[PDB]
Amino acid sequence: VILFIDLILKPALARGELQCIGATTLDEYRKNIEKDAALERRFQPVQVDE
Amino acid sequence: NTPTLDSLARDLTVIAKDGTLDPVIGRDKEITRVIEVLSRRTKNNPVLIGEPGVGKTAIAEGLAQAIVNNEVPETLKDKRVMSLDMGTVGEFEERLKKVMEEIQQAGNVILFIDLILKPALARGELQCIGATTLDEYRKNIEKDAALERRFQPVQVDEPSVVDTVAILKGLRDRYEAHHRINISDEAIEAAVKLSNRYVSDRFLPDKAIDLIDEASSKVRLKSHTTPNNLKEIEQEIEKVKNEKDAAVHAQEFENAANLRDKQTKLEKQYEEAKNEWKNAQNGMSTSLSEEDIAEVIAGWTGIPLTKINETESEKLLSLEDTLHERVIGQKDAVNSISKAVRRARAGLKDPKRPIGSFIFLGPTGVGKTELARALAESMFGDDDAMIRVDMSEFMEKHAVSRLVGAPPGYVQLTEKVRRKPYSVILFDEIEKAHPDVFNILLQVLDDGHLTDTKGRTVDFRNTIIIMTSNVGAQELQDQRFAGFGGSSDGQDYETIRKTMLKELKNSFRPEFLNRVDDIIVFHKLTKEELKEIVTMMVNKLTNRLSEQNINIIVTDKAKDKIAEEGYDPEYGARPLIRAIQKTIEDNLSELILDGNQIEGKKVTVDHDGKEFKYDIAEQ
Amino acid sequence: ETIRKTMLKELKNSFRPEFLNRVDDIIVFHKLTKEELKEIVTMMVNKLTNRLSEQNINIIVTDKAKDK
Repeated sequence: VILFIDLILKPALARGELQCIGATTLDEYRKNIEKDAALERRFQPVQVDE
Repeated sequence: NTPTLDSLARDLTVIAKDGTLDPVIGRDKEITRVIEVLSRRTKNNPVLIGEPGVGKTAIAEGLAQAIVNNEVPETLKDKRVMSLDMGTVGEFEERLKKVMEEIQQAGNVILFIDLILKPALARGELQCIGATTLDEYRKNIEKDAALERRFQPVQVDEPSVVDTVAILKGLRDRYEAHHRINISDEAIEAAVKLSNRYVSDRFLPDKAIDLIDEASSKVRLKSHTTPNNLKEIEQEIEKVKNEKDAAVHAQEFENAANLRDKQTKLEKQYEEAKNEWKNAQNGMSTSLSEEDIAEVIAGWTGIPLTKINETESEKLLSLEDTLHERVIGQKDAVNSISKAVRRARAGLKDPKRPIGSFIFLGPTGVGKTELARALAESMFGDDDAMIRVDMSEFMEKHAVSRLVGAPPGYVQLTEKVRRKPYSVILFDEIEKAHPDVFNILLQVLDDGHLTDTKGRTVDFRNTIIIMTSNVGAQELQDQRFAGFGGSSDGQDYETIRKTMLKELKNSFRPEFLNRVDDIIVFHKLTKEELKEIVTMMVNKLTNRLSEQNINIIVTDKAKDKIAEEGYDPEYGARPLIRAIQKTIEDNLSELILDGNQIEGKKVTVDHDGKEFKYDIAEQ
Repeated sequence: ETIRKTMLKELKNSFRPEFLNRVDDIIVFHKLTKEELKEIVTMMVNKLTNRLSEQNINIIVTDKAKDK
């Protein structure tokens, strides 16, 4: 099952067990994800444009 | 087992023991530094000082690794490194009250923060490792006497490029076994060189591990596709299955036997083709060459793949030929700088001193600006990678804190140069700048680096420093009109250099000019020199009109006619630019605007003496 | 072009000369004369007639009044 979310669940990705495909905006990705070292090496940003 | 601290922080020894993360490679020179400070009686709280991105997080990870590997000394033996997370956080101080009590009672937990607790440091019962930046270290930590005598500053700088090579070799096994790509040894040193050459906003080594991941996957995904052998038969399997469904529900079992036999037969051939295809793929090795490394970085900055693939071997040898493409005339200035620059790049002089250090003297608008732009394109391949700072706005003393950095407490050149280390710095009207500015400029020529108010040290070893001074142009233009029927262009370049050198030091400091390798003086533009400039503009339009496929040819008679109209030695090539636009571009635009009258043809412009005649003919 | 060069150096005297290099062309406005204002008055008369499209009122002003 491929997890899909649109940013508790921080340990779910620390162990590399779940495969979540986020859909959060760039503003939120730099708000509570980039500042956290735990979530920095877990989410790979994908640049999608028009 | 400090239950309170286990719920408000993250343990490092748990991750190190499990081994689920990549161990730190190359930071062996910093693990001993941390334990050395911790063994001190006083000031045993080292602080990781550096810009965020150099890899200060890996310092704590490596320290916990020594416990598992039995490398820590007896004093630090059987200890767990704990890092407090600031994302989880009066009521705020309630949680940390019990956390700090357990640290002292246990005696084996090493605190690690990223900055109530100041009195705790004075007791010396807690061994905390701060991670504040350099800018905040001299603002909030230095101002406090208690914290100054309890925290030991430790500098964490960017590792060398050669050191990064060993870092990538450590992770070779994890990459080859994952992408199934045989990584070549030569690609390790080439990838790190290219990553540092172009990208400078992330430092090392974070830009060396992710660069190979995409390059190796580029050839892995390419080699994992069907080579027009299995897709054709794969569709045949699906279509036959659709026929069978019509042989049952339509009560027509006569064709059911034929479809059943054909479907099974196609399965055998499809499986055989798939099996034999992967056997050859396993035998061959899809190695990752250095070519794929440059492809990934090509799209990040927009630099063409051809420029990146250059080995920088014969570019310096033919530098004079390259610079003459965009600069016409004054060949002496081209050869003077070509021989000077090749000495610094090889390593014949001090590497810290700037590669380029020259002074430009001559009339304005004669082509000095054009020559400066040639250095950026010929060396770095980017025309806009040239930071030009003018001294027109730096005449007053209040502008000294502008090009070096705003003082702390408020809201230029030092910041821009960091993002583009490989850029040409050009100065305009250096003779009309405040004297205090020259103090900072001299430090670049001798030391080679500058530090802003935040403490960050930028590098100027990859910059070319050229100061174009308009002084002494009056003497240069007087020699041209000194003799009737001739000029000073026939005079040797050394004679002009010595005569203008005295005037250069008349208004400038004597010792300042000693650091300049060669003095470059421009010449004047004659009749024949301006004629070739007109040819450059015409060919520029033809190349720019490659999409419209227009062949533009101008007769030599028209070139002379337009050259004399805009002939003005006082300015130079500036008047010629206006003349070309109001003569060639005015009529060229009308033809295109008239439903593309000229397209895939040849257009010739000839001057008959009074006007310009336009001829339309096929190509 | 003759007046352009005299004022071009003045423009870069206070601003950065490099800033004017990026600019393609420089436009300098002239000063209105006596007869140039007369045609401007004719322009405004047609504007009033266009305003009264529903009323369809035709507005005609002699050049004697325009110059006066």
